[PDB]
This record gives sequence, structure tokens and C-alpha cells, in this order.
Amino acid sequence: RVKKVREMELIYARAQLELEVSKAQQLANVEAKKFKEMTEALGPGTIRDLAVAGP
Amino acid sequence: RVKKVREMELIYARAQLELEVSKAQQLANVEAKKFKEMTEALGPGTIRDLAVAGP
Repeated sequence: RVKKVREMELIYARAQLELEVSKAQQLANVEAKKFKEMTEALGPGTIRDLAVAGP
Repeated sequence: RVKKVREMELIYARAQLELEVSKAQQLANVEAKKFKEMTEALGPGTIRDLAVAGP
């Protein structure tokens, strides 16, 4: 009785893991690509000057 | 009984994942393209001067 429930929940958890990792995966690809476009929009020296804007 | 429900919810979650990642995807492409046009409108040195406007 319990082993079938444990086995069934096991394969569900494996696929639920694929749901979780894909959520982390794609939400980070867009997070990284947006950062790619954000920092490319400004410029290498420009972002450095903006971050170190202080005398 | 449970396995069919778990399997059915699994494929729904897979497609719901595609809904979530597409939402993150396209909302970031517009976020990045708008930033592309925003920083291109000002200029490379101009944005640096605006961000480091301090003596």
C-alpha cells in the first residue's frame, strides 16, 4: 500500500523537479539576457563611470 | 486514481511553465528593447555625464 504511494509520489516529484528547474532556468535566461541588453545599452566605460560616480 | 490526476496536472504544469517563461521572455525583450532605445537616444558620453553629474 505505502510503496505504491511512495513510488507514485516519487515519479511525480521527479517531474515536479523538472517544473521547478525549468522555472528557474527560463526565468534566469530572461534575467541574464535583460542584463545583457541593459549593460550593452550603456557601454563598458559608461557603466563603470556610473557605478563609480564619486570624487 | 491519483496517478492520472498527477499525470494530468503534470502536463498542465509543463504548459503552464511555457506560459510563465513566455511571459518573462517577451516582457523582458520589450524591457531590453526599450532600454536599447532609451540609452541610444541620449548617447554614450551623454549618459555617462548624466550618471556622473557631480563635482
